[PDB]
Amino acid sequence: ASVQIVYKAEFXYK
Amino acid sequence: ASVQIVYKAEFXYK
Repeated sequence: ASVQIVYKAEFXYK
Repeated sequence: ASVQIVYKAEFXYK
């Protein structure tokens, strides 16, 4: 598990 | 359709 960051615009650990 | 970029570490239009 680790930090996840997404860009979709939308822009955010699992 | 939108550009999608993910960072989780590794880093990639739908």
